[PDB]
Amino acid sequence: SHVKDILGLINAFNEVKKITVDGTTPITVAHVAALARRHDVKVALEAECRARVETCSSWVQRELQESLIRCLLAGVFTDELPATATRSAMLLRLNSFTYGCSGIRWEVMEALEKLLNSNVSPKVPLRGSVSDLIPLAYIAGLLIGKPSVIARIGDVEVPAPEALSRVGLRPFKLQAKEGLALVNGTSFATAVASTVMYDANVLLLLVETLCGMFCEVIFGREEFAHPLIHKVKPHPGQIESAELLEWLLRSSPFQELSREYYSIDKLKKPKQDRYALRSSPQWLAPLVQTIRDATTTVETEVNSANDNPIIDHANDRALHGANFQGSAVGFYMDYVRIAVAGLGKLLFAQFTELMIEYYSNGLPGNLSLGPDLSVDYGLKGLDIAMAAYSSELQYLANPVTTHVHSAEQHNQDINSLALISARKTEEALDILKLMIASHLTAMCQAVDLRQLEEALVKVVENVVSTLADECGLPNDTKARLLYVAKAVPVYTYLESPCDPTLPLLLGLKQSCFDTILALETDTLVDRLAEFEKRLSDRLENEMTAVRVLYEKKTADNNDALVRIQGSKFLPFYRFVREELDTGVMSARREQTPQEDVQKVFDAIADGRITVPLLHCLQGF
Amino acid sequence: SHVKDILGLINAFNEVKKITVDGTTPITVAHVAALARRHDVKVALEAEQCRARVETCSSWVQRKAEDELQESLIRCLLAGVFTDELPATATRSAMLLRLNSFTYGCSGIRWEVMEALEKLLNSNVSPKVPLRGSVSDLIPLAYIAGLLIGKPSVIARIGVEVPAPEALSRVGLRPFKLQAKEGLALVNGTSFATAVASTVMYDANVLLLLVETLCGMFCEVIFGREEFAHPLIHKVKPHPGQIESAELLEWLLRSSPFQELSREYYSIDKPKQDRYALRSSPQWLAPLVQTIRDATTTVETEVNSANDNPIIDHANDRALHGANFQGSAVGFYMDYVRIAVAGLGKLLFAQFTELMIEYYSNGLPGNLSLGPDLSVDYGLKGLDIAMAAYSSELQYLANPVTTHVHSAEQHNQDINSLALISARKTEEALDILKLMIASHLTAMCQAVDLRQLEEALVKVVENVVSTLADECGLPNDTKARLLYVAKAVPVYTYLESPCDPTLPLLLGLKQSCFDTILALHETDTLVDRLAEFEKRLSDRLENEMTAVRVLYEVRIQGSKFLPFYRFVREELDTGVMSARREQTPQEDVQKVFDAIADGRITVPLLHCLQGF
Amino acid sequence: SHVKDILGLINAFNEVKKITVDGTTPITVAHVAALARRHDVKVALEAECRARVETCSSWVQRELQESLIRCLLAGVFTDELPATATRSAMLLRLNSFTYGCSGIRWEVMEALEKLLNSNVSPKVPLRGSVSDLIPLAYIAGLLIGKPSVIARIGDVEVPAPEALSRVGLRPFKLQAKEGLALVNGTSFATAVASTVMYDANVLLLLVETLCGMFCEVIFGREEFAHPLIHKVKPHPGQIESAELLEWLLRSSPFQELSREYYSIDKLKKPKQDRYALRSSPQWLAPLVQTIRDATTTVETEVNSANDNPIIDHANDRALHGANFQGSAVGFYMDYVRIAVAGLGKLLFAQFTELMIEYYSNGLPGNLSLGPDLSVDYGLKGLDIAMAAYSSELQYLANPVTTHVHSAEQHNQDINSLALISARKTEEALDILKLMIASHLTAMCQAVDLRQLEEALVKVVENVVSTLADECGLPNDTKARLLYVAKAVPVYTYLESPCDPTLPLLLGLKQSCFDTILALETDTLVDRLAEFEKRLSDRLENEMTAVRVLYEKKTADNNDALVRIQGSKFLPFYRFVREELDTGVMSARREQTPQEDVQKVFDAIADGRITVPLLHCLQGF
Repeated sequence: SHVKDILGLINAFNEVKKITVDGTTPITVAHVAALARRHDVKVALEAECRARVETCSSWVQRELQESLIRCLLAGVFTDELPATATRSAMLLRLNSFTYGCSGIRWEVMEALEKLLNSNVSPKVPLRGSVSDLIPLAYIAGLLIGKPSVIARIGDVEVPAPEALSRVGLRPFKLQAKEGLALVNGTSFATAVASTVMYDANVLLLLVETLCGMFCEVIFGREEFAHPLIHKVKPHPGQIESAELLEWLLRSSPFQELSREYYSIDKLKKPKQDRYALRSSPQWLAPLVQTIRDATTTVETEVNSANDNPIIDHANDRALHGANFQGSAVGFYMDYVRIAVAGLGKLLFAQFTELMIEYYSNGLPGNLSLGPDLSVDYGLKGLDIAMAAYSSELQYLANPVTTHVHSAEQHNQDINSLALISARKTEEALDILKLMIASHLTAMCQAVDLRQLEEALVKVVENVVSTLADECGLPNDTKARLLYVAKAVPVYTYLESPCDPTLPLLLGLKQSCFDTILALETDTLVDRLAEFEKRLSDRLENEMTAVRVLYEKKTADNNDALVRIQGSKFLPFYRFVREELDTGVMSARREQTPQEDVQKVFDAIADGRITVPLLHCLQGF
Repeated sequence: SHVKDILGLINAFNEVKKITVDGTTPITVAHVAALARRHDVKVALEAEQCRARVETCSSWVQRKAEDELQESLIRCLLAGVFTDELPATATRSAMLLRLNSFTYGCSGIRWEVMEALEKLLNSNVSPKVPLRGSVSDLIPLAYIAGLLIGKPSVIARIGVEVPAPEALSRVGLRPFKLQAKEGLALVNGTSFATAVASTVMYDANVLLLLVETLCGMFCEVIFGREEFAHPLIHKVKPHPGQIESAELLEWLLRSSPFQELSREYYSIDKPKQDRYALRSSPQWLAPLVQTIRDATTTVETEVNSANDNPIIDHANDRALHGANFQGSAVGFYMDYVRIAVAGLGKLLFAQFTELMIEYYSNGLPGNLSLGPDLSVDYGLKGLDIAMAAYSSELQYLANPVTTHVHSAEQHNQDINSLALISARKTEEALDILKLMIASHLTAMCQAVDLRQLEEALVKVVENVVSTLADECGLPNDTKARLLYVAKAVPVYTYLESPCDPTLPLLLGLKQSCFDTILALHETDTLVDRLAEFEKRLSDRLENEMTAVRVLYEVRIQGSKFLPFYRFVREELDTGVMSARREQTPQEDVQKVFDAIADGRITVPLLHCLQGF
Repeated sequence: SHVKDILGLINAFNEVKKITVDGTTPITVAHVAALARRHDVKVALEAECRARVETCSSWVQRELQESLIRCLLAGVFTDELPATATRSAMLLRLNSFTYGCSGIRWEVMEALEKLLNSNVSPKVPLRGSVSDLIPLAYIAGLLIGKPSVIARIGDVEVPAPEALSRVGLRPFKLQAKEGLALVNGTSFATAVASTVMYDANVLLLLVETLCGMFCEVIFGREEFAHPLIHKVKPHPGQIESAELLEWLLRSSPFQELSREYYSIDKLKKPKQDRYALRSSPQWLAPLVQTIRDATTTVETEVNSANDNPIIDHANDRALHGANFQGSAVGFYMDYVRIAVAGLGKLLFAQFTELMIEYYSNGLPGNLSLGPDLSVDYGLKGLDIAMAAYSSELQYLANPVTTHVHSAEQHNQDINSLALISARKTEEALDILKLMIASHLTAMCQAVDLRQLEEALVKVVENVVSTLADECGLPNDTKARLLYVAKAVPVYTYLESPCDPTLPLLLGLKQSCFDTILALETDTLVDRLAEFEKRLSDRLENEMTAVRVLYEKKTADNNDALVRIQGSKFLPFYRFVREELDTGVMSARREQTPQEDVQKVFDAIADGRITVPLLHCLQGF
């Protein structure tokens, strides 16, 4: 299962300490992401590929180089490629050299290892590559000590020769082929593509998992994930996503509550869920497969000699080809961007269902707690932003590779545009992170609303029950009124529970007429009138008390039951509420939606979200 | 190799007689394309393997029913408009795919309805279906359902067009009275998106292989360097599509007589490396090969699925509510294939462009114009213009459809695949790709003729120069100089007027005549003999060049691309394009296009690839 | 003419000191751009519209507000809308209020004037608007003193209530409608659209003008701009662009040189220019019209009551409509982005012709000076970047408005996405600036190469002429050899002028054989052999001397003629060479292409480019 593969990626990202660069051991996208984001991760170039590097180097030894670099130092600082992308590119260039096909000196390779481990990188302009001569020229420029090339060292910026000075290096004098060997690669496109693919895997898994949380809060039917449905339409991504969702929803206490819900007023409630949940495995299927396949493609590029000419020293020839052509990466970046847009549309559709009372099976509009809805518009602002996020995301998913210009005196009459496409896919993922942050925040709001819903219904039942006993109502009467208290969605009358025009009192009045018809008439009416009168003394205060207690909440014996404790999604709710310090959104909570969603976004952006994710998936 | 897989696909398309429909034997895109396109291919629905579960399922549904609704669903969905139609090929494919879905025994449909679909398929009866209305395929599948229930508004083709109940009469059927779940089962599938996607994928595989193969023919005519396909280059950047396309190209170009001429060309006096359109072809092809092969597996998975809802698990006495009608696997992969097809078109455009430009074609004339009189021969300029038009529309088509999901059907379908719309656009892209391939192949046959004429003409110039050098009593020094010029100067740069003193032959000869004067410095008689040489050259040279060209109007005989050249020239009855060939470019390219469209191109393709 | 209108925009941008905000005087995109970019520009709210504001305010006076703001403070800091865009939005919101339709208090309007003039603005998240509730909530948040809202003051960041403190204001307590009045506008989309349109006008005019410079350096035929061609196909933008180009090219000394060029070897040279020049007015036509029309549309929005409800106090009603809908701006932002892409394609095509010897009519490949081309690849890096720039630009020009989602509980089932589209058009313009910077830099390189070309041909002629006299060659002989010296493109043999295999000696040898044939034979040959021998003693040194002098260059009597001094494009060449301190690019010039293009880019980005532009167009 891809779920296991992604879990393995997250684990490698967390666990790696040294990246072995040796011409045989594959570098994965997790390794690339770790080097870029975790500064304690070091490069280990192993001399035991030095033999093949030096043979190729020697073979080639059998002004022109600096002129190539000068020509290519032609970008403009408008914006730059981040240091994370630049260090990634440095790693990938070094790796390309390990296969003994480039002819660069071992000493240059050692210098790259040193600069990487000392956190030295050139500042590189964002644009200029059709895929990565111009950006790679800035790395070549640092190595040869060009004064115009500025280098960061940690977070301190100096001219290139001073940067080499601080790590005990002196400017290289380039030998035959070395200039070309340094600039003639796919390092930048593939670097950005590597962290893109790492993020795509993590966020894909997060979205899949959160489909389960959506099911729990929306009162879905977990049947959509039944293995027979998917065995019979066996797209690998469809079988695997459904398999995860089936396990996530097995023995869920929210699914038990969902079953109870649909047994009440069965005829009046939807027989199937809407597509955003029911069709999630079918939808996820291509998206899973695209992201997994693109991960294999990008990693093949990471672990390639992307250079020209290719030296076959064993057979005494230089081979003229085009391993500098970033097309594998570029086409796959276009596909993944379309898949990310598809994940965004899934999230948007789910979020939309959640905000609308007609589609949320009992939840309040905008997930507004109220009770006073005139001064609580709940998550409306987040709902508007989700439309803005999806709209821009769908726009971004148009292809880049369809815009190939005939370039460089018509020499490059096909060119990959891989870096440009990878940059766009990264931008799409930024928006997907925003959409996931909002979706999870809304679902935690929904958890609270469902838990509160149950406690409020219990209060109404207790009030109806005890008042019926007090007023001396018949069994037939008590049975009917308690059914109304159980069946009427509490959020439809929470604003003013005793309002005779709102659904609770409307339901009670229907049942009161029905009990009169079914059955001392004059005394019955008097007792029903006293029931109604006492209901408006007691009910609202008791509903208020239970809600205030919930809002003000370590649980004790007075606190409302919290079904979340029995749910596999506990790690997510607890992470967002306890660890990030948030609470039910309402007019009484000072913090803005920005403040709450910002905390969730930050945790997704910096990888802290993987902790609750890994907790949730334990035992799968 | 994917190469062997595609060859397997072509062979299946050609050789299949009966499509077995049995619930276990996979139906491939070649099978779907063969049913659609070849009318001798019949459906064989096999009771022995699947009727038993079909029957148990439909009985289960009846049991639950016992413990007009269907017609009203069909009526509501007869909601298309004839503006344009889904073609009979797509509709018959849809009927096959719906029938196949039913074999898994999850649908609750009666076996007798399945027999009717087999009967209609084998008698060439299909409803007329509006093009548009599906978000993926209720509306278009309703027309199949409307035929089966004899809706008079549904028009049916037979082979002749009549209303549905009359169409049923002619195959000995009566209108069905739908049982519980049958109305839904008939309309609740991915059959039309997947049908169009199936022929799309068959065509994509064939056209991919054709493009890869023609990259080798391009190398031969453009004077490329075949080392770009060396296995070590691709071993060290091991994308499977890159390794496999290069493997084919190395084999195609090994022992090429054109590559021999190429090597000789770069030995006199010129680019050190080929431009990208050839040198970078394996790298370019890599993701395109991989996208088309992967999308073929996805489409075939859909063909062989129970795309329906609810899914009946009769064995455990329950109906499962899901969304197997969602065509997202197909829709997304149609978006990717369209981008890959645009990538194929861009490769062809780049190659064709190089071929038309004298600066980039290594000796060929601009527009591949034979002339000699270029003022009345613009050669293939019209085709060159069209290729830009083709690529431009193609790049536009490759924008995604799946990014345009609306919240549909009372917001119930808040995600939908749009797979049929996407398949239709990929089909349109492939139409354009066929046009581009036909033009490219036509141009390369022209280029073969021009290369073979070139070799013969250079020999005539050498023969003329040599013999006149003897006749005029020129020194050996002089003779060797003049002969080097006759070999070095690209003949197409002076063919228009060989003795024009401002064109490159005489310019080179005049240079050499001065060098010979300096080197040998009886001077007056030497000058007299050089003047007489120039005089006799303008009496004789053009005449003998004309004679050899008129005779023309060996090298390809040793090329792996012989089958293609012979197909286009001999079998399709064409010739080198010129002012003396009455047939328009349209007439020649139409023949090539027609052979691509109807699959006749696969014969020289398979010949070419024999023993690979 | 649109040329006059754009000149008027640039002049207003430069000249404005106070922006009158009074409900009658139009605010133009130049005023909006000036406020944003020039801090000495102040807002002047005139009390003599205060009467209508207060009447509307009073009419409305006949908790709910802060709850709206709280709900909308829902963006995430991922990136932000720049202070320039935020201050622009503040101006546009203030302007909307002046029409007396909003019901906001005059005091709130005074507060906005004060914050603008004191350089106070909230930090605003980039995304969230479908067009501008969420971003406008940050301005509303500053005004009401929300602690979570951070404000910049100059370049110093503090919480909102402290920001109000420093400008002598206290948090507002919002009255009826004021919350909605503040957030219910198109201010952000229209702000970004205003500076987009200002830049689009300036850069359009710059591109049109530079088509004339391209003609001069490429040896074009100015006939393409003849007024009859355009009178007969009378698209307004076509007539007006051709009219500019005709005037720019009238009495040009480069066009005189071009005429001489095509009189030599007439038969062998193209009879017409390629489309990048010849078709420029036809191409520019729609682009001109789109940018001008979109300027009118955006300015109408700037000068509108974009708010709801609209108060008709005169007739005692509040009118319910949708003036908050940014569709006019959004659709036009899509069109302008397509037009900007079209300008980019024009530049790319021109740049491509310039770099290729087969298309540049005598100029060297990559505009490489050499003479040693093995170590001078000239502008190749810039040529590659231009392909990268165009490719991304064409991708950006896909539409945003085609991605309308049904938003906000399906209430906003159509929405403009105007801010998103405007942001994309701004990004497209960033790339257009990069492409213009490169194009102008290449054309200055080309100016130098043409001036040098003329001086080198003069040297060859002088050497041939005097050596012919020295060696005692016949008139027939001297006449022929001087024709060769005049006709052979010097850049085809500059690498090694006496190389017998290169075009100069090839031409001389052809003519020597021709003179022998046309005409003491043995003495003639001896003199021709001595000519050739002396040519290889003298020629290269004299060509070198003239070139070195040019490179090392206030002109004196030894210096080569500089035709640029007589050209209307002098202001551009002089700006780039003298004012920005650059020179002919070559292996002997230390500065990288980055360094040279960076200077030009900076001048375009900050508006300094308008000075040479206005000089060039003086008298049109």
